[PDB]
Amino acid sequence: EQNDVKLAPPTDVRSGYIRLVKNVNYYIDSESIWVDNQEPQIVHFDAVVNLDKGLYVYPEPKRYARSVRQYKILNCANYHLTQVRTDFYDEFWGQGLRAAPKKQKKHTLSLTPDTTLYNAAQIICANYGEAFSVDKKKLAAALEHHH
Ligand SMILES: [Cl-]
Repeated sequence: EQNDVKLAPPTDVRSGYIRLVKNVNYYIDSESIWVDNQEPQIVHFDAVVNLDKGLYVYPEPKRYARSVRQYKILNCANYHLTQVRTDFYDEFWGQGLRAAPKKQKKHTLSLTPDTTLYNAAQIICANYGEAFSVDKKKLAAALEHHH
């Protein structure tokens, strides 16, 4: 029975992180974006959640996470998004000491016009489609201008 810690997730955005959804502390880590030259159209990236409350997910019963890092793979051909791994971090922005549930299950899904990340994914793939590389500066401005 741990007490419930309320956090002050920073409203200031750390450089390199791009807000994915309007007024939500959910970001794409721009340094994570990668596409293999043998599998074009498949974008690998990490999404990062800054928490409002601490998550007690460490061996040490009193330590809590402040953020979540989710490794994902977006297929711009079919708009299938695969969730590969979820890790918990004790600092904001998916940094610091990590804790993870052991041996995790990958899970794919199809982004429909009524899906959450459909808007973001559409912006990511459109940006990627112009050069078969992501322009991080254009992506930030695209996601910012949409919001
Ligand atoms: Cl910064």
